[PDB]
Amino acid sequence: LDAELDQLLQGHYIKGYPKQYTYFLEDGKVKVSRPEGVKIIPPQSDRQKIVLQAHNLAHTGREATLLKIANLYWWPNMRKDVVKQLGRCQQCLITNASNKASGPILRPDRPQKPFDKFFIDYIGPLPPSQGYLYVLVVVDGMTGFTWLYPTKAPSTSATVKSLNVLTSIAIPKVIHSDQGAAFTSSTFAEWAKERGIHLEFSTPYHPQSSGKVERKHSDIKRLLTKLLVGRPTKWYDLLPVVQLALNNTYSPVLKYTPHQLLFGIDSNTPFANQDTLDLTREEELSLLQEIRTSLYHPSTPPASSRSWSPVVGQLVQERVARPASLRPRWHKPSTVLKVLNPRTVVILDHLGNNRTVSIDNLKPTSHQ
Amino acid sequence: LDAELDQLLQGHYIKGYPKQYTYFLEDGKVKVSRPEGVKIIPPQSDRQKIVLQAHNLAHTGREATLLKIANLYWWPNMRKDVVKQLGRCQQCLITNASNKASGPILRPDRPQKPFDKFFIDYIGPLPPSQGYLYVLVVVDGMTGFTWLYPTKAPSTSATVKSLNVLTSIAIPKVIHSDQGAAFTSSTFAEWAKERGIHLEFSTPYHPQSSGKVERKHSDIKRLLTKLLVGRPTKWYDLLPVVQLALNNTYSPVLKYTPHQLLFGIDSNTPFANQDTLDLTREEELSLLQEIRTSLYHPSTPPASSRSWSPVVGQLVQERVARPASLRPRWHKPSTVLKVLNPRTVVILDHLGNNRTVSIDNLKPTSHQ
Amino acid sequence: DRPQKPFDKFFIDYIGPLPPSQGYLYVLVVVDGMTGFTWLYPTKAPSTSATVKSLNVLTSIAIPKVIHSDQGAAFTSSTFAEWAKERGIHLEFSTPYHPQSSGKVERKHSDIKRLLTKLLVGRPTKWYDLLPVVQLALNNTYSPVLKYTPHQLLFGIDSNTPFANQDTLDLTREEELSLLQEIR
Amino acid sequence: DRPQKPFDKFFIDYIGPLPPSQGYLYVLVVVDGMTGFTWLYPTKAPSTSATVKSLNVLTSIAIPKVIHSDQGAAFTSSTFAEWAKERGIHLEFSTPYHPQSSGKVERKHSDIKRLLTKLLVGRPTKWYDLLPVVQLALNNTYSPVLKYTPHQLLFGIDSNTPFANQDTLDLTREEELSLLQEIR
DNA sequence: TGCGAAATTCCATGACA
DNA sequence: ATTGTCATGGAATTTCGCA
DNA sequence: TGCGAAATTCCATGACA
DNA sequence: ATTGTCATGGAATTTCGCA
Ligand SMILES: CCN1C[C@H](C)n2c(c(O)c3c(=O)n(Cc4ccc(F)c(Cl)c4)nc(C(=O)NC)c32)C1=O
Ligand SMILES: CCN1C[C@H](C)n2c(c(O)c3c(=O)n(Cc4ccc(F)c(Cl)c4)nc(C(=O)NC)c32)C1=O
Ligand SMILES: [Mg+2]
Ligand SMILES: [Mg+2]
Ligand SMILES: [Mg+2]
Ligand SMILES: [Mg+2]
Ligand SMILES: [N+]
Ligand SMILES: [N+]
Ligand SMILES: [Zn+2]
Ligand SMILES: [Zn+2]
Repeated sequence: LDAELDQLLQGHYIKGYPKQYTYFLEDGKVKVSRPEGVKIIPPQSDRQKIVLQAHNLAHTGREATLLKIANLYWWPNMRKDVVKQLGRCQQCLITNASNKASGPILRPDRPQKPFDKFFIDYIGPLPPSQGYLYVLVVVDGMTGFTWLYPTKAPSTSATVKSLNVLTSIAIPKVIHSDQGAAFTSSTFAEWAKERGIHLEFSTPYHPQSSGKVERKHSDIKRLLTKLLVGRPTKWYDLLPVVQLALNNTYSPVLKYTPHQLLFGIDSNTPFANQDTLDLTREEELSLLQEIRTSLYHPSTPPASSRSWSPVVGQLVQERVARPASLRPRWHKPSTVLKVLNPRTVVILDHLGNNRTVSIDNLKPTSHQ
Repeated sequence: LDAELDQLLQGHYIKGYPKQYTYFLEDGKVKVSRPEGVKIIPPQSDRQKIVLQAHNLAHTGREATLLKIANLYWWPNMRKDVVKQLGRCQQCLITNASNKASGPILRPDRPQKPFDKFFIDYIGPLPPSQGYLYVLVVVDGMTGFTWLYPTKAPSTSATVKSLNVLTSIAIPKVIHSDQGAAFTSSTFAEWAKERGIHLEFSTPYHPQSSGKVERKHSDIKRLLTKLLVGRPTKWYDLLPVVQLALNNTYSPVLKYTPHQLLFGIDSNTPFANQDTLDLTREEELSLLQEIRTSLYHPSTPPASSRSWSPVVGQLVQERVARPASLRPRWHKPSTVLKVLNPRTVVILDHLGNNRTVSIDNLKPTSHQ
Repeated sequence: DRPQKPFDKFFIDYIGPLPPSQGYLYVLVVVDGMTGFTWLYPTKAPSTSATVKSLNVLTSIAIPKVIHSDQGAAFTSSTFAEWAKERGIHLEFSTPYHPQSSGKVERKHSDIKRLLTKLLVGRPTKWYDLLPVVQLALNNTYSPVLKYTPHQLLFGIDSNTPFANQDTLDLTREEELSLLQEIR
Repeated sequence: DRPQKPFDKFFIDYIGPLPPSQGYLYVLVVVDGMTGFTWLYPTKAPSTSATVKSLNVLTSIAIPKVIHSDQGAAFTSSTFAEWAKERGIHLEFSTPYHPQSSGKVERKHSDIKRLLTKLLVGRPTKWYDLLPVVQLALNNTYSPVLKYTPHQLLFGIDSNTPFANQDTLDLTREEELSLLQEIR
C-alpha cells in the first residue's frame, strides 16, 4: 500500500514497476508517464475496490473490464487482479455462457443380443386420437425392432400395462430410459425387480443418452406425417401399420431390416427376402449369429479444437434445467468426484448431493 | 413391355440387358440367374407400379426402396426408376428433411454513419414489472448505441410512442425490423413516410437478418439477470441503468464503447476516458470520423463441404413457419425468380405469389 | 421341398368359455408351426370380430403365409376371409370333426390346456394377468424332438427367463378335490 | 485551460405554466453548453420530483459534469442535491435575480421561447406532440458563431433532417391579433 | 539480438424464443 | 422486394523490459 | 488392362420438444 | 450411479460389362 509507493517516489526500484518511467506526485496522488498518457497508480490497498467498481458497471469480462480501468489507472499485472475478481463474481459465474465445447461423443457398443437392452421413451402430447395423447416407444438395442403403444398419459400405470403385453414375448436384461416421472416411480422399480429386469437411467436432461429410441421418434412421426397428409390427424389406427412398416425397413448402412436382425427371416410381408429358402432353420440361425456380430459400428468423432474434459476435483457447474425468465442458466459451482467416463461425471453440488450428470450439461467454472 | 421380353427369351440382345446371363421362363414369368440369385424381370409396363409399392411401404428413400425391390426383381437401371418416383412423391418431398447446408453467411457493411440504419425488435413477454411485459430495443447500426423502452404489448401504438420520443434526438434514414405485426401495420408505414424514414424488412422468420439488434438482447437479458439475482424480477426500474451500462461498455474487438462511437467523447460516467482532453472539439470530431471508418469488419466464413446455392428457375421449398403436430415441415415446391444475393431469393409459390425469402428457410427440392 | 420356417404356418384356435376375468371369456391361441412359439390373446367371444381385432395385434409384428384352423364359425366367415386376403394370407381348414395339426402343435396345445387348468384352480378368476407368464413358460419350455425351446428357434438366442424348473403340470390331491368343488 | 466539450455543462431551466396539454403544464429545458444541443421534457409541475424524473431519462443517455441553473426551488432543494451527488454531478447556481449563462445559451433559450409561442397560437393545446419537432428544429438550426449545427457538434455528422428553411419566427399580423384574442 | 513473462490479439463457442 | 452478431475467456502471438 | 457408365459406398446434414 | 443415432440423397469410389 502507502509503504510501497513512498520508496517508488524517491527513485528506488520496486519489483513489477519498470524503472524507465517517471513516477511523480500530483494532486496528492502517485502518477506515471506511460506511452498512452499519464495514469494514477493506486495503492495496493485500493486496487480491489477499483476492479470491482469497473467490473460492476455492466459485469463485463476480462478485457472490457481492463479497458475501463486503464482509462484512469496503471499498476503492475492489472489483468491478474481483474481475473481474480471475475472468478469471485457469483453473478457472472452463474449467468455467463460457456465457451468450451464438450469432448467428442462416445459410440457405445451395440448390445450383443436381441433383448439385452431396451430403450424406452414417450412421444407427446399428440393431437387427441381415439382419446389417446401419447405413445410409448420401445426399441430393442441390438435389432432396432420397435414396439409402439398408444397411451392417455406418460404414466407408470400405462407403461406397466404396455410392458406386460410386450414382455409376454420375452423379458429383457436391461431397460434404459430417461428420468421421466413414469420411469422413476417406485411402482415401476417394483415391476422391474419382480421380473429380474435391471433399470438403467440416462443422465438427466440429456436425450442423446436415449439416442437409440429418440432417433426412432423422428421416423415414426415422419411416417405418420406422410400418411396423414390432407386428412385429419387420426393416428391411433395407424400405429400398428407404422410399427410394422418401420420394423421391416432396410437400414442402408446395415443392409438389414430390424425384423431380419430379430428373426433371421422375413415374414409374409411385401418384397420379403428369399435368400435363405434352401437353408434349414438351423443353418439360417447360424448365418444370423454371424450377421449380428459383423454389423457396422461407428467410431468416436474427432474432438473440436476447444473442447474440455473433466478432471477429478475440478470446479464445474450444472446447467439449470428449466430456467425461469431472467434467471441464471447455471447452478452454483460444484466439484467433480468421479469421472465415470470422458462424457459422464459425478459431482458434489454444495447442498451437497451426489449427482451423475452429462458433460453436455456442465461447464468448467471460469478463472479457476 | 411384353415385346422387349420376347426378343430377350430367344437369345437376342437388347440394350441394357447384359448378354452373359441366362434369361429364361418359369411359372409364366421372365427370370434371370444373377450372382445374388434368381430374380424376376417384370415388363417395362409393370415397373412403375412395383417401385411405387416398394416406396410406399414406409416412404423410404433411394437405397431402402431399392433393397426391397431387389429382393424379388431385376431390370436395367433400377435406381433411375426409383429416383423418378421419389421426385414425384408429394408426401416425401414436403415431409423429409434437407441434407444440404446453406451457403456461407454475408457480413453486410457496417452502416457508415450514426443514424443511417436503425435495427429494432421486441423482447418478451417478460415477467410483469410495473404492468409492463415487453421491451422495445433500438440499435443504431453504426455505433451499437442502444435505446430501451418498456411496453405493455409489442404493438404499433407503443412502437410509435417510443420512436417519437427517440426521434426527438435525430431521425434515421432507415429502420430495419422483422415482420412482427407491430412493424408491418399500415399505421406504422404512415408514421415512417411522414418522417422520410424508409422501412426495410427482414426476410420472414430469419432473425439473423436483424442480428445487430438480436445480439443486443442477449446482453440486455444477461445484465438484467445478474442484477436481479436473489431478488424478485422488478426489471422496469432497471432498464435505464442497463441502457446506460451497455452503451458505455467496451467491445474488445473494436476497442470503443458504443457511446464513444456516437459522441467521440465520454460523458460524466465512471472510468471516463480522458485521452482527448487537450484537443478542440473540432480536432476530436476529426479523429472520430477516422475511428469510424477504420473499425474492424469480419469477412464471409468458408462454405461447408455440402452447401447449396440458389439458381434462377430452380425448384426449392419454403420451410413451414409454425408447423402443427404431425404436419409437413415444408411447403410445396416453388420456383426461384430472382437471386437477390447468394443468401436471399424471390420465389413464385404455386398460388402463385412472389415472396422474398432467406436461403436458410429453403431446401432445394430433391431428385429434380 | 424347401425346409420348414417360422411364419410358414400359424395354427389358430379358441379356448373357452372360461370363468370371467376382467370381462374376458376366451383365449385365441396362436402357435407357429415350425418353432412351436405361442401367442395368446384374451377375447370376449369366439367371433370373427374378436379374432380380427386380436390377429391385427399379432400381424403388426409378424405375418404368416398360412393360417390353419378347424371349421369354427369365426374362421369360416366371409369377413375373416376378406381380412386374410387383404394380407395375402392363405387360409387352411381341417376337415369337420377330424382336426389335424402336427405332433408338435397337438402337444403344445395340450400343454396349454393343462398349464391353464393348473393355475386357474384356487384363482379361476385371475387368469387375465397370468397370460404373460403362461406364454413365457410355454415358449421357454424344452422340446424333446429338437434340442431347442421355441424362443431359441424364433430368435437364435438363449432367453433371459429360462424355465429350468420343468413342472409337475399334474394336479396335486389338494387341487383335484378343490377343482371338483368349483364345478359343484 | 482545456477546451470546452459536450457534457461539460448542462443548463437546465423551466418554462411555464402553459395551456394544459395532455395534462402537462411545464417544459424542462436542457441545453448543452458547448454544442448548444437541446433536450425538452414536459412536466406537470416545476418540482424537484418532476425534475428528477425527467433528468433520469436524460442521464440514462448522457451525464453532465456540471448542471447550471438559477435558484428555482426545484433545483435548490436538498433532494435535488442528493440526486446530483449520487451521480457525481456538480451543481451550479446563478446569483438571485442575476441569471448568467453564455451568449450561445441565452440565444438558444430565446429561440425556444420564440419558437414555442409561434406554434402554440391557433393550437395552444397541442404542444405536447410538437415537442419532438421543436427539438429537431432547434438542434438542426445553423449557428452564426460556429459553422455548425448542434447536431453536427454532438455527433460529428450531417443530420437527415436539415432545416434548410430558416423560418420567420416572427408572428404574422394574423397571429398577433389571434394571440391577443386568447389572453382575453 | 535474445531471453522470460506480460500484454495483446486471436477466435471457437453459444445465444439473441 | 435483401444480407448475422459479438461477449467471452483460454491459447497463440507479439511486445515489453532488460541486457 | 483400360474404357464409360452403373452400382455401391461414403458421409454431412438435421432432427428425435 | 454411465455412454447419441441414423435416414437421407448428391458425391466419391468401386465394380461391372465388354473388349
Ligand atoms: C422429463 C424427462 N425428460 C427430460 C427432457 C425434457 N426430455 C425428455 C425427452 O424424451 C426429450 C426429448 O426427446 N428431447 C428431444 C431431443 C433433443 C435433442 C436430442 F439430441 C435428442 Cl436425442 C432428443 N429433448 C428433451 C430435452 O431435454 N429438451 C430440453 C427431452 C424427457 O422425457
Ligand atoms: C413474429 C415475428 N418474428 C418471427 C420470429 C418468431 N422471431 C421474431 C424474433 O424477434 C425472433 C427471435 O428473436 N428469435 C431468436 C433467435 C434465434 C436464432 C437466431 F440466430 C437469432 Cl439472431 C435470434 N427467434 C425467432 C424465430 O424465428 N424463432 C423460430 C424470432 C419475430 O419477431
Ligand atoms: Mg422422454
Ligand atoms: Mg425423448
Ligand atoms: Mg421480433
Ligand atoms: Mg428477436
Ligand atoms: N460400451
Ligand atoms: N452491403
Ligand atoms: Zn460480475
Ligand atoms: Zn413417399
